[PDB]
Amino acid sequence: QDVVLGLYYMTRDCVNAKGEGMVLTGPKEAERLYRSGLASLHARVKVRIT
Amino acid sequence: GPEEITADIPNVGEAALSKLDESGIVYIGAEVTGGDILVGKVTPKGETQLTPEEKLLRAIFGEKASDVKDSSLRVPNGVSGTVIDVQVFTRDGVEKDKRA
Amino acid sequence: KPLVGTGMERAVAVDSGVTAVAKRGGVVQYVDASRIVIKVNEDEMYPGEAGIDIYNLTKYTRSNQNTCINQMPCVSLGEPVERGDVLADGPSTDLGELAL
Amino acid sequence: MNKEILAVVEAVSNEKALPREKIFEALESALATATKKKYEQEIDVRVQIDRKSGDFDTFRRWLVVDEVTQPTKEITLEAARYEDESLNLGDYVEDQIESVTFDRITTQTAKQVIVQKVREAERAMVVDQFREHEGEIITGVV
Amino acid sequence: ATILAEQLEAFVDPILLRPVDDLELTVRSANCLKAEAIHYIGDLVQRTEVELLKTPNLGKKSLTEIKDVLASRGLSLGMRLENWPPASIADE
Amino acid sequence: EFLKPRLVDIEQVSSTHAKVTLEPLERGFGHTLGNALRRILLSSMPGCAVTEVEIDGVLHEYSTKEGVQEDILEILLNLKGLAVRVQGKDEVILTLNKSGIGPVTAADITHDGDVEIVKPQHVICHLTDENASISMRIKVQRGRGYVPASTRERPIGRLLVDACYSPVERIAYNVEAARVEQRTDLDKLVIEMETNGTIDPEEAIRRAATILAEQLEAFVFDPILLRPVDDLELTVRSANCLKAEAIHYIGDLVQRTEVELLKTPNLGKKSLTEIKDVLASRGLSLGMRLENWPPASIADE
Amino acid sequence: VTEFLKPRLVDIEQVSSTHAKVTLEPLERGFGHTLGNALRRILLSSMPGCA
Amino acid sequence: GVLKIVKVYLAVKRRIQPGDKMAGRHGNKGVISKINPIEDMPYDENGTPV
Repeated sequence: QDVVLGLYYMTRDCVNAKGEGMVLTGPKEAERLYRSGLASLHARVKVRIT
Repeated sequence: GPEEITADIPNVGEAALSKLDESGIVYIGAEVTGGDILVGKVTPKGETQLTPEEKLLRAIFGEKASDVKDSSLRVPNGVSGTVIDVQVFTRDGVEKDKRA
Repeated sequence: KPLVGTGMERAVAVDSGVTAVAKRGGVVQYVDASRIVIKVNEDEMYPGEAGIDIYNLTKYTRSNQNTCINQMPCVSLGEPVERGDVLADGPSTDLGELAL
Repeated sequence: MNKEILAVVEAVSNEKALPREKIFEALESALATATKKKYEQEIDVRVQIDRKSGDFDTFRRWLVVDEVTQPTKEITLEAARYEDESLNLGDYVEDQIESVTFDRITTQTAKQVIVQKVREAERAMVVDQFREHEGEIITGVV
Repeated sequence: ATILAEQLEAFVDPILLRPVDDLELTVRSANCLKAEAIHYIGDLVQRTEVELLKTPNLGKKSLTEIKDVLASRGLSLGMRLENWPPASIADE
Repeated sequence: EFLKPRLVDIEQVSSTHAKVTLEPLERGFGHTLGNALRRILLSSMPGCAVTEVEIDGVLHEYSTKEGVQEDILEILLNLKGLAVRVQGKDEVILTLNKSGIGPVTAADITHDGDVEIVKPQHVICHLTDENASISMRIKVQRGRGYVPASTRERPIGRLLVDACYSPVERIAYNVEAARVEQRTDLDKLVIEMETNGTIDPEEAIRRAATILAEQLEAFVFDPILLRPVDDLELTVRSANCLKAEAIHYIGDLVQRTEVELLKTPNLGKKSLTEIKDVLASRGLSLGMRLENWPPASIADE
Repeated sequence: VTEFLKPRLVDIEQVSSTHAKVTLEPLERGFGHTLGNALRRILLSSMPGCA
Repeated sequence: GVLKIVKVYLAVKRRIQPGDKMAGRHGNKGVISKINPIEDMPYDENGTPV
């Protein structure tokens, strides 16, 4: 119950947030942009995943 | 014979009756632990007779009944506390001890 | 106390028997953790049996569920009290309300 | 006075020539002794030895002196002024008592300690026996 | 750790002087000494125990209380003062 | 070249709580030092609370005393909330005597030469008769954190209260923008604490910074003993000094103390200097104790 | 009253030279979070470097 | 056949610990699961911890 709420709030999206439509060189700097305070947890973004 | 609920008994330690008074019953106010002695109580066991081996040990005490044992009340294992109130009820005819 | 009650706390507290409800109103004379003395007003008072009431509170004693049924005095000294009014709060009460 | 100890006084297989009275004193402390770490400091070996009694109730002492040692037993000339100067200097006046442990029904009060005291008495007796000779040309077996 | 540490280098006898009534014993033990116009235990230490035992103002239980107080050896140790003051007890 | 924080203004706006101020700070360090010093100040600061109470005519803490309208338990709670400063001691014993109708305030304690009550209007209990008097001894000591009664009394007359050795109540930092000094993107850290009067605020921020900088201090068989005494690089006299006590291995020299060797005149003055030169390598004479010969690595196979 | 438990890093269990896993023990109750948060914000927010 | 009855009243003081049961007045039960320190609590922009 708690963990599906944490995931459903995490992997979602909104039509404008901090860092809308910026491009990221990996998931590591995705978490670094979430922690430093430069993007939001749900902000649509092109990443490069492997 | 009847039982004895005076001070200690045998098989005791400074830790066996260091919180009891001179008549077995714990004080009012003694903060005890789990497994101390609150009321010291000794009962009888074997009657037998007069053994030749311990002739000076079975006569000096003056125990012509004897072989008493150990059945003292203890705090049940786990609970602390502070003894706040002690009641002593005596069936009539029986000698009141000093704390009663 | 309950910050968000229903106003039904005073009926459950007073109409039970854990608080020390005043029988005849008057002026308090002596408050103590043991007893409470009410001096009865003259417009409530018998001609004979001169009369100042003594409430002996019930201090620390055992309930059935091994809780601690206490009564604490909640009135000051020299304080007026009316007929039908709390003097000593009980267990889980406060000023005559019901604080679980 | 149940005359319980009286008959036990003259047991007397190996405690005939030995200090009978002293043995009873040790036995009393073993019963009242053993597990006795309360009171004030310890127990009380010394006790009013009353042959007729048999069970000499553990009596304490005050030991009149003139110094400030051994707190329990401390008397002075200024402290003996309340008793109309009846106490002297260097007197072992007793002014306190103690307690024992039931009777013979409580075996181990003096049983392990009772035997312990008996053991101490036996050691003293053996010392006296070896002092009787005080070194001689005797043999032995390993 | 070097940065965070460099951001913090701009920050980084009493028993005799006390009254007889202040003793842990009961008021009777203090009043026994106070009957001879004594208010401080230093005055009790100035006088000998034999001199106090030669006066019936002290009682038998008061003697035991005096012994219990002298067991700590802070008072009634047979001392002699100038009147009140030791050198450590100086006026400032 | 980071700008360093320096305390600038200590606004003692009331008697309990104050607002210390740190300036300047580069961006990011505001929340870092704010959360860090908040968590140190709430965690572990030296307070001066109370531990033991001995009311005179009271056996256990659940009793009642004749002539006081609160229980002994409520007196223990009201003494648990006592706000007191001590100055030059570990623990201290305060004495209370009061007789007469009315309250027993916290200013009725016979104060010593260093104990200082910081709130003298604090009520303890209410005496309620003409001859009914309390007379208690209070034990107040230093500490850190929350030390309850269940973890840590010998007579039956002592009463143990819980010990909340904690002077502060509420620490709130509010970062905000900084003016001139001719550079923007600088921050000010304004910390409003909430003391109970027992701790000076600059002393609190100084002890918190000292504790945190102490935490960052973390990163900001002997072959000589098994060998014979004669195998040492020193002369034969240095070996013979130890060998005069029937010693053949240096492990036997390490088994005995240097004080025990100095208490024997078999060793000489130059032999003491040679022993010091040998012990400078710290392989022998280090004050050790063996079983007899063998360590675990020195095992028989 | 001031002398806490003072730690030292017990191991640096490292994978290849640009990655590591550094432990710290024992710390006083509640100080793991304040040192982790202080070092995390300092490393992740303000370090000197070139890019 | 009884000589004397001795009754002794122990008075335990049980505080709180992880494992007790607390509940409101609406059916929201619960075993209290962790007794946190003061600092870890979510506080607001006044200073008071919840």
